[PDB]
Amino acid sequence: GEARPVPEEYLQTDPSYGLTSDEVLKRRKKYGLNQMADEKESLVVKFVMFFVGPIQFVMEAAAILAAGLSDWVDFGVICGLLMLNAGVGFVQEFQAGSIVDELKKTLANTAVVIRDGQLVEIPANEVVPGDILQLEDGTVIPTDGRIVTEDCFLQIDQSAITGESLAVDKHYGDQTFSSSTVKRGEGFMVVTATGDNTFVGRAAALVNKAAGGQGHFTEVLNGIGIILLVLVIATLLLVWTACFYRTNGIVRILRYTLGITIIGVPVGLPAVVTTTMAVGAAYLAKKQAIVQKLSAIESLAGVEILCSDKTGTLTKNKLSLHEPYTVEGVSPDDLMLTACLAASRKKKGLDAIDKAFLKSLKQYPKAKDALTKYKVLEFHPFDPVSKKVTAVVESPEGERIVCVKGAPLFVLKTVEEDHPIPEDVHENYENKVAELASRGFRALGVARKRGEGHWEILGVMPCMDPPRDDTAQTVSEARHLGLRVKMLTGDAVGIAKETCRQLGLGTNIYNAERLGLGGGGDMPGSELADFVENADGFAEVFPQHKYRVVEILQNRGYLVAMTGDGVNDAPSLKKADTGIAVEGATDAARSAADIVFLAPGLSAIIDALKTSRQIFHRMYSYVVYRIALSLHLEIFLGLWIAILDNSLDIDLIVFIAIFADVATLAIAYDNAPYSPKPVKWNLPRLWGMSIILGIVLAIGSWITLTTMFLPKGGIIQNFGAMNGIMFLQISLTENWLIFITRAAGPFWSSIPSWQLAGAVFAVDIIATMFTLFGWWSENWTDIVTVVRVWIWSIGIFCVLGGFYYEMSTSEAFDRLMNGKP
Amino acid sequence: ESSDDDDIDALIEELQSNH
Repeated sequence: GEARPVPEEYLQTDPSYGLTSDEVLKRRKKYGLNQMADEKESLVVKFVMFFVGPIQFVMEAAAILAAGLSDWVDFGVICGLLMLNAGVGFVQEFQAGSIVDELKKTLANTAVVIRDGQLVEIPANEVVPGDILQLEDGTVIPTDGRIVTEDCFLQIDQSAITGESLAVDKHYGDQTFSSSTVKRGEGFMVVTATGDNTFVGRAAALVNKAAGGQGHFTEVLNGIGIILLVLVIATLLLVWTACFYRTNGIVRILRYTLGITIIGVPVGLPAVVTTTMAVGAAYLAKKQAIVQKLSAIESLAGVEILCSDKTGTLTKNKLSLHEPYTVEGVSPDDLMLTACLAASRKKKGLDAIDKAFLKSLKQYPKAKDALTKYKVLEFHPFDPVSKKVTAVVESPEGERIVCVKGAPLFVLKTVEEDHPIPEDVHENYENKVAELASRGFRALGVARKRGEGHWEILGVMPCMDPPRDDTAQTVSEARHLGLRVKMLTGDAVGIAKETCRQLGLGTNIYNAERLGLGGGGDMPGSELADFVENADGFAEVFPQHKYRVVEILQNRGYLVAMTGDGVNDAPSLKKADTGIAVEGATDAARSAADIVFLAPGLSAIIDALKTSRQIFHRMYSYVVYRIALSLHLEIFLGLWIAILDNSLDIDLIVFIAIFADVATLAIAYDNAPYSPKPVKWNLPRLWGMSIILGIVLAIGSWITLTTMFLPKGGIIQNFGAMNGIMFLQISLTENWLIFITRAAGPFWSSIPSWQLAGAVFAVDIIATMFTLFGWWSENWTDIVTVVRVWIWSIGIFCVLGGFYYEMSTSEAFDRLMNGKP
Repeated sequence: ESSDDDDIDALIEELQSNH
């Protein structure tokens, strides 16, 4: 993070001669190339990484167990499931990264340097510290440096770094940054850093540092998987105690252990969750939002703070004019016209100010129509000393008119030096200039003169970063969704405050450096966290301060999304639970942002929020379903093995797992309603609901089983096989539990989608054929027995519906499970 | 000199096309 400072001994390069080729070679050897390390991981390593997870290790162990026990169907199914999961995830993330590699545009970099006393164009990678680089109009600065031309005035656009869409004026001795564009002026700069040492270089270093960090979704999933593994180990301990106490054979013990491990560990949990997230990602891409990391979709569901860059994300990147102040008797059309005649008329080489004036002319038809009729005679461009552009023009009536556009105070002084202004006009002028400066507007005073007449001052033209047309409707819609919008920016406190006031945001914008985000503030940690939490934004924010604010907000338990465009933001994009790169973001920021917007503006964050909440609803429904599944079958089979030393046939257990997984894969397309409030994993409530549902299912299955021990068959009528019947009843109730967990209230309230209903019905049909034809069962079963099983399963399903309704709507149950009273 | 480099009205229309 600390830039290795190039000693000043190496920077005293004579500008008239530059560096020598031998010196170039030495410095290249000592400091390497001017190219950041572009480490991007490997595809095979990533495909392998998909298998590296807590649940995936337990399934690898289970597959090894199946291979050892010669149950090749078990091993083959487990490996097929694992490869399907990894393939789905890898394919989705490859599709996502293809877009990132697609919108890449930055290339054709060539720096013009003084070497051996001659100007030579070299590739941007060959520049070395101490070099003398030529800065021209439009030159993209490749390396950080310090200007060395004494009588030099540069205007350099640093929006890519500090967010400022406004060309910073740079003089002799001022620092320049890589990737900044020289909007005006000519000069020479001595290089001071290269590669990773550059400001952009250090930003990319922080990006590649945070790129190895895990996401909140993954930690929640890992916790669920670890608790399920703990429950499985408890059930295996019970089973093994029971089996030992019967002097049971090792082979029988290992077969039961394989059966319990296959079911109690959620094989398809990562797969179905990733598939739901991938379908949601495709929906977003249709909504013009491209998700890089699927986990970010979950994070964007529970995100409660959206930290947005001011410039390029919340605002536009054009120095747009606002309502002009006019002196009495001066029409706004007249002031627009006069400001325009004091502008360059050449299509090439237009300044930002003149460009904004010309663009605002659309709203002033009289000025537009009058501009063409005036013939420009002489034009004196922006002189930094007098700080005013001047234009001597000839009117269609033959009158010569001098127009001036400069600083409000300089133009006021120019007018005063010719004739005295009324005091009232002077005070109103200065008061409005002060208001505009406080509001952060870059005011531009305007004046004219007709023939030999006196100077007429016309007024002031504000010039600020305009809010994007679709931002207020997207900063109010986000707030309607329980989301708190906080601005972060490098612009001055005043400019950020005015932009917030114009966006409707809060005005409590604090200078980030002064509040201590840099670590130098005496404020205690908890007080700093509270200030960060309640502050309405931060101004003069360096990349490290963005990272610090995001880190503090995350440490307070908030899921934080963040938006930005420059590499400077990228550390906060990757650090935030949901890094959002807006249109026009740099390749580094895009590679750091978890979601990349492909259309201009910040309008696609509300559809992203809704779709993320729908995805979370589907994922939560599936997770509750599967935890209930695991607890149900763990309890049932563990007690069955402990009590009667017998368990459901291993093939039927494998098929139960396959059926549950494949039926749930269709949850990804379910029409889950969106939550109105930001949604979090209420894990204690989730686990309580799943435990109760599992106990109810276990009781139902145990009643069904114990009906078959009677000498007449009980549930069996005429004839039937116990293993097949238990398989059928288990499959039916387990499948139908999904219709229960997916509903926000009574299970009939949300009509099931046709994809999920058809999948569940098909699995029920296939289980029914399995039982009827006795596949991997002792014997066929009578059809009336199957009908009885179906009726019993329907009853258990209604019981589960009552239980889930009561538990879900119960605040008291939630309090009880969460420890509260 | 770059003198015959004009017709800004075209530029006027071109610039605010984002409307």
